[PDB]
Amino acid sequence: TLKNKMRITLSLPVGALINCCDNSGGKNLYIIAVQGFGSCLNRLPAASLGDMVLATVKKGKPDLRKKVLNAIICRQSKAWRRHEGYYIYFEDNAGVIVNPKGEMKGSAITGPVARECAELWPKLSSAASAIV
Amino acid sequence: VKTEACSFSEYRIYPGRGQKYIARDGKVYFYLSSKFASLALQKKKAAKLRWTQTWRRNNKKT
Amino acid sequence: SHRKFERPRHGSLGFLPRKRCKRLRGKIRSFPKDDKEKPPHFTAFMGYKAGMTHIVREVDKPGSKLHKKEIVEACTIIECAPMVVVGIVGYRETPKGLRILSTVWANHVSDEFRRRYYKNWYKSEKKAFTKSLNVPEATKNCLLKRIEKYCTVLRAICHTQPSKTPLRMKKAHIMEVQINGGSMKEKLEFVKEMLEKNLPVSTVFNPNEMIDVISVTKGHGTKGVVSRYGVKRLPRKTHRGLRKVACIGAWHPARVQFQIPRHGQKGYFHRTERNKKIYRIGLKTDKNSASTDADITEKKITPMGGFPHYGVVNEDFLLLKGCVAGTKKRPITLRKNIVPQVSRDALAQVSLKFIDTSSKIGHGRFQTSEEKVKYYGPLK
RNA sequence: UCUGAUGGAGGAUCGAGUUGAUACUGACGUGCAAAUCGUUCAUUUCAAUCACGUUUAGGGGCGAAAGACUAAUCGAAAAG
RNA sequence: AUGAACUAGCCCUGAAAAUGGAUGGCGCUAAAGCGGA
RNA sequence: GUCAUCUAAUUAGUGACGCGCAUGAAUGGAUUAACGAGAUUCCCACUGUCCCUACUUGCUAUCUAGCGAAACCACAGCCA
RNA sequence: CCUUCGAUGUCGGCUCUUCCUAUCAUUGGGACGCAGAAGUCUCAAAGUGUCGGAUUGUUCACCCGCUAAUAGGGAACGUGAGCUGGGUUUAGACCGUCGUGAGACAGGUUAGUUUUACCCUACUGAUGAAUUUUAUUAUAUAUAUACAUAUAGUAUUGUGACAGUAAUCCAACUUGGUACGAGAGGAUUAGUUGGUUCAGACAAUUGGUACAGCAAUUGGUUGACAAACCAGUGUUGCGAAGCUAAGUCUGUUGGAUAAUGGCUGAACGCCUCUUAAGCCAGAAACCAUGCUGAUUAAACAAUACUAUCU
RNA sequence: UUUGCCUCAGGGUGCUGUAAACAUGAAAGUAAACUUUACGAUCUGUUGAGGCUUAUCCCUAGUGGUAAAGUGU
Repeated sequence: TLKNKMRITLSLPVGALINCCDNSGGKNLYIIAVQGFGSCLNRLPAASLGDMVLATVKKGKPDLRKKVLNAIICRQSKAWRRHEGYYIYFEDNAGVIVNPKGEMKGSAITGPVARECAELWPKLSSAASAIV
Repeated sequence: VKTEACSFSEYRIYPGRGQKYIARDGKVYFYLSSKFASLALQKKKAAKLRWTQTWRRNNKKT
Repeated sequence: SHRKFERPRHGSLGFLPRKRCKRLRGKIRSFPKDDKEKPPHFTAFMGYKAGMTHIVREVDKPGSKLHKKEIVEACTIIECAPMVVVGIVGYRETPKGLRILSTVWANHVSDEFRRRYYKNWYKSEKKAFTKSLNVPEATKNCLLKRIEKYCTVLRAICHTQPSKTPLRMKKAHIMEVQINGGSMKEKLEFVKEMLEKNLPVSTVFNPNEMIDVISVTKGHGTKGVVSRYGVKRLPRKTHRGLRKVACIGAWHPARVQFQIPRHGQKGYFHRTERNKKIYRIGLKTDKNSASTDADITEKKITPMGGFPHYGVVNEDFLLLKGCVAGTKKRPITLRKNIVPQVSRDALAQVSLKFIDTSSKIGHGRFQTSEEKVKYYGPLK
């Protein structure tokens, strides 16, 4: 319950296909909109690590497909600066399917999870096995 | 001052200088400069680059 | 008819016209408001942009995601050799504005100061300020008494010493620094005392103080509207090029409005930027000016290899958080805040743990040449 | 019937050249040019391409047909 | 010198549009406005 | 048009339905492998098409020496 | 059918600016069928902002979604020597209906050349003289003078009339599971930490860029090595410096008010915010402050030195 | 415009990545003589070498130079 996210370099605009990195059944997430995005004329809404987005799954369980659902970004392949002084990037883009309230639909995270996302979403960090 | 060590080379990285990379397995690699980052990303072994500390150590030169 | 989609205008009309600045030196438009309760003090200074580095400091912001962690911040180095006070200007208020009553000069001025009055100093016989400096002490006191009696704004003329810097320029930059403080009598006494000696940065500014910076931006010649105002590029199919504004006005009024962005000069603009925090006032005397309590090494601010395009900082300097308008070697006017700030950022006591001195040319890995030679060992 | 070779058919295929001209609705559009330039594209054993010679002449010719072409002139040429 | 109801002069509300703006302008209130003489 | 499907979202596409303003049989009907610089929809790949622009090369532009037109022109050229 | 048929380029979109208010949100208020929350009606207010997409040439429309809000309009239906050319609206062609036919069709479909600025002005930036019938918010040892004063060149420091102007909105947490409420729920305001959009800069770091440079290498060529060269930048890595955003920094407080709520207080013995006189508090509005220019004032001051000069 | 500046050089700082030459040096193997001699991509040592580094990098009273003196008042 603290949303002082601190600015992370925007990656993953609308239309990005990322991995699901959870056991919910989905295999990929098609970013559809970014929560909290305001109004700029030709600006594509874009998301960062701690961001909740709206997405549809294109590969995965039919029960999950063809629907609008919420996801939280966990891994971002674009380098971002954390204030310690260096730049960090994963090798893939990945987010987990969550309830609009922010609670996971699956039970476990496959790969590492960004610390910035982990401290924004507490019950997500518990499911995370490795927080980097 | 506390310094980290580069993963490709063995050079000391002072604060505010380098970059980090996380692979699929989740372990972190520490890269001082864009040159080292590029070499590691094209997956060139530091042992076969003549100027690297790994090469100097391997040819008993340090 | 109305726009289909509304978006804010490109650029700010408050920085018009986007023409070249009249001068290279940053000019104070207005000094901080005078507070009679405070003791007399200087309100401004001039230095030169040497370069940029980065520092590590421990954050003390409770409730922040940073807090007890150590963060890296970019900082600007301004070489500030001591200024020389050489003059006194009295100003009195009239319905037409501020009027100069008189300016009195010190008994001696340097050739560096005199060079500013000459376009060709080398071939002239340097006769400026040669016989007006022998004015009688009685006349000096008369002028000072009249200034005390009739003036309400006091300014001291002071000049830089470019010979103490790596600048090719030899003529000194001279400016007026307004004296803010007690009565007219106290202001006059305060300036009269240091009518001829050096004015270091430390007497004007304290560490961890917010100041404003006045300078001239980096010049870029004439630039297109896309770069100068940030308008959107036209599509690739556009017949006569895409790097322009499509519609420069409606049919009526049958003119082009001044609010329409056009091609023209970009950069070399006068700018006054507020709230730059002084992280450290590094003295010329001490050899550990770039050292911290967490570093305890012996090193000065100048990075190994020198400051790119500037040189070596051999004098007093101050480390400003963030960036400052202008190129290297650009004269930079530091002004006291117009009203003192009481925000937590302004009052924060900065505790910096590390100041970077690696080479700013390329990607330097060492902080000192001694460390470099130690790491590499003997060579050919 | 099946298998391997041989053989070398076809208004067969790709593709330079030739012959054209799909797109950029690119350049140019006071052009190099009263139709060009660049890239792209179509076409190459056939109803193929080219040259010279020869025939068909204006309410006529000629037309794998667009009212197309018939000397920058065509829903009736040009000259008087 | 009290309470009402009407009546009609001037004033006010009703009275919102796009370039900046027009009793022609300035301005004018012991009119330089309105109705007279 | 209605129903399915395609999408998060479908005046598009496809598959169906048919009292069809005004379908229909050499005015040829229905269907078709192969072919097409033909029209259309979707998917994978791809990418500066875009988010959102930046840097850069040649040739111009620019200044100079030389050379040197034209269109347009009642008179002209600040506004409410 | 008043002006244009010796031609005012006829839809939409894109781009860009400005304007209006009949205000969608944001500011401050009044009313409620107003407990709180949410909302509805309404006042002053145009300072700030009003979005990403699927289908359609579309305007319009309709959904998906974000948002704080996704308000309505004008500017020759703003904007084609700004673009585009999908539609409409030449010539080719197809279908259906109509016509004997040539052909017709606000019926459908496909393909169909978008010309010129070097002129004036405007605007954007860039040089730049000349300015006496001109100017003066003084100049002179508690004292006169406009019946006066000022030549000019260079150069610096300044004054600042006037013109422009800039910041905006949101979230989470604390107050607080508090006030309120039977419970269900559940604030305002202040504070803290962040963020959106915008603006102005900047390159320590990260990334981008390469006809600095170094290295590798294909074809060819110099007898070989070496050194090279050609392939309109041969092609590949890395790539300082410089530019650069996707990176970094910064982005005030005073006066006077509007709405409204009030004070004292008659008119009108009482009452009354005044719909008299006299007062107060008060908004993202206004004016300053701050910022930009100031050959926008054909503006001006002080200073320094000087010109056969006075 | 003579404690300046330009120049080259030295040094610093970086970029690239180990130059040319030589080696009873190595090298998958091969052929040719009465144990050695020839060919050999490539590799190793000398060699973090060599090259480049302001043209808008930094330092140096290091080298050489710093030119006619024209126009207006």
